[PDB]
Amino acid sequence: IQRYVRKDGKCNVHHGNVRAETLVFSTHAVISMRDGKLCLMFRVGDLRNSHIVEASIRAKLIKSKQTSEGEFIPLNQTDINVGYYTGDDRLFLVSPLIISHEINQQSPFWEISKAQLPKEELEIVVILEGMVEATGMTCQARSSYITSEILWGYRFTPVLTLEDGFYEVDYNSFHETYETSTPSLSAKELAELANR
Amino acid sequence: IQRYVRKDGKCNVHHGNVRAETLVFSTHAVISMRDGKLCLMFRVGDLRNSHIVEASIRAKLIKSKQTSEGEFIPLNQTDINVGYYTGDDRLFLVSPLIISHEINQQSPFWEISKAQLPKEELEIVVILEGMVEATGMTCQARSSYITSEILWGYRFTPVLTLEDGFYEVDYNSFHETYETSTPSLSAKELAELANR
Amino acid sequence: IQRYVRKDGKCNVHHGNVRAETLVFSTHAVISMRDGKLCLMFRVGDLRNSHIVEASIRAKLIKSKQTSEGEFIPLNQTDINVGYYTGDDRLFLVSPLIISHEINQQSPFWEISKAQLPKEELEIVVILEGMVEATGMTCQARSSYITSEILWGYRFTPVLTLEDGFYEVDYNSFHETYETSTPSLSAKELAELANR
Amino acid sequence: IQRYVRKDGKCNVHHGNVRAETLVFSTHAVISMRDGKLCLMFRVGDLRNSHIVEASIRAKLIKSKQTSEGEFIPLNQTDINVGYYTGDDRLFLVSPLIISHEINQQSPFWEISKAQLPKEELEIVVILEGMVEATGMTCQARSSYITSEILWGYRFTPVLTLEDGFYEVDYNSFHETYETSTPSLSAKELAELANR
Ligand SMILES: [Ba+2]
Repeated sequence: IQRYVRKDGKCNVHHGNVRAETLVFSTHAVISMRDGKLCLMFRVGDLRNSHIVEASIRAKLIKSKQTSEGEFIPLNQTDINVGYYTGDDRLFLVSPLIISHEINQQSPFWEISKAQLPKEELEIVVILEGMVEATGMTCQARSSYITSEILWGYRFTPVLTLEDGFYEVDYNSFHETYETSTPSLSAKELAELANR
Repeated sequence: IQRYVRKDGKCNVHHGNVRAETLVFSTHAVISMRDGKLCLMFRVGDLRNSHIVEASIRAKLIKSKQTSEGEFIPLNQTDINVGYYTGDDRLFLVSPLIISHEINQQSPFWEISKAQLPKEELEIVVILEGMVEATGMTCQARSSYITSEILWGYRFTPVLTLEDGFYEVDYNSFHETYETSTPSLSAKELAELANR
Repeated sequence: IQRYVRKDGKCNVHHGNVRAETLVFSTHAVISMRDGKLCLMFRVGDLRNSHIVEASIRAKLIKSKQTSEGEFIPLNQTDINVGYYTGDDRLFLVSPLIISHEINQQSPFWEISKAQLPKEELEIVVILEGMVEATGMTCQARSSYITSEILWGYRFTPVLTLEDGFYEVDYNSFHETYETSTPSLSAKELAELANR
Repeated sequence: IQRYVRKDGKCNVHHGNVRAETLVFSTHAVISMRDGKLCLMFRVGDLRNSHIVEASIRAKLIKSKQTSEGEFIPLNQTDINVGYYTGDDRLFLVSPLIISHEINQQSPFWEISKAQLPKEELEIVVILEGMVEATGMTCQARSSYITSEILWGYRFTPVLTLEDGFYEVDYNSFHETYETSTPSLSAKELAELANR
């Protein structure tokens, strides 16, 4: 077994790195099953020449809404769960990671099917926050996924390969995704159906 | 659909901004229903020429009290829930936001009606904390709402409009509020009544 | 009603302050009832000439212990709950505050009576952490309470008084405490007794 | 009773310290019972000549996996619970500490027995994060434990001794461990067995 991180803390990625260049999120996001739960996932990249300490990820849902009392909220924000409750939003970014938001009863996508999706008017803001080790300072990097940019029933291509006691990232594959069998029911719908 | 945040992370607000000037909270706060829950809301502004990273909001209730054992606490503090449990207190401040505190059993306003309000001796301290991107440093901004400054049964006027592929903020409307039909019972009272 | 914090964020404490000097905890800590719950409380002071942003408080229990399997832990640490779950450990330090730890089933003092106390071999480490506004940097301040320094059945004297539209702190009273009727049973004991 | 931390905040460790040198984790990690729960523990050292403020610890499990739907995740990460929920991951590092992760239903080691262990292909990444008081800046220190480096049924040797009103650390013992009677069943197995 070849290690990912060595005893002294130095990682075994990007052979001959030196741990501005900017961080990248995948251009699209995907939705598909993982151990029987429907998930939304987007890929967040790393920085080729330094770690990001106290790194964390969050997401906001931007969607205008009307409260049952007629109050209309343009571009309302609501937090999307991507690990906050278990500290899985506290990232160890040393290679591109697939962030996953399980679509459960408390997710805003709970009632959105595949057909329902391209009709909805919404945007997901993805915000990475950490301290650039080398730089000393607090960075923030943002990106955005609009409806048309969320691909139902796809999955992210892997980019990680072990080569000669070092792990290397084929950054070409970063944004690439492939298709997989995926039900077109809504999370909610899937849940009711399984519940009988 | 015109985006709020572009793929590269640059927002589409305040056409031709350059992302000291000071942040502003609304002068008053309002109380009114949102999807059948009574809420207290105050508006928190943004900074016209920079983001605030790791931005977060909290509120303290200042009200002198007497413990059942006679211990009198002058200006006692207790935390007001404004998203802490779900990370909705972690703000993405790129335009004035309405912060909302749902008045539930664990809120201090649970037993305060409309008539009861102007009688109570209390103050809400609102504290924004984040890192000014441009400046590098940790800022804090504070404000305060006393009883007379909490308007029962009102709502905040919207200030957000889409113009020419950019969203613009009519800062005149920032502090302005309007009236809406709102029961004058206390949260607690409303709850009991609905519970039968 | 005279405000504690003004609309522009400036507080109304310490008339003519300018918002190194060091922060002070009370020399002793006290234990006594608050709304029918037994509490341990110590007082944490403020800094006369600046705020402390992102201020937070925590406490550690240092007590050597033996695991049921004979493993002996010298000076074992375990966290004492002082608001962590509700964000009441996130302080708004603009005048000396009484920090309170409710002694419940999950507290380490759950089974410690008044008589039992002076026999136990333990220490409470109190750690304040925040960013000194003026200084720019992250401070930490520590103190410690050993058994003999925890006064059962006392309460903290108030130090806060309103004078001429400003609130002033009689720093003489800071460490002073007085006595109050307080049962000498353990929290656990009190609980069982009330439970019948 | 000789104190660990003095009233003024100065600790009573490392007689004549001055509160780069690098922090050290133990070379191995151990698994063994503590009050009837099976735990995984590794030791994290302190820094001989300065405190680490806002110090915190986290751990990641790196293990490649296949989702029930065939999606294969190379070097998947998942957070290991080491105090996050109760703030026991917020460390008071003034002498080497044994960090403990209780192996419960939500731990990834729930179904891993002693025999099962050396077969599994996994790695634990341990990440300390804090602010070096003297330095002003945010540090991160990392280490790693692979299967062969996790010793089933051992415990950490104590290194802490009281000498002349000061506590001293025999840094020789730091990495040393000894054996203890320890069941070779999996946590899960132990649980089922006790549940009847
Ligand atoms: Ba920080």
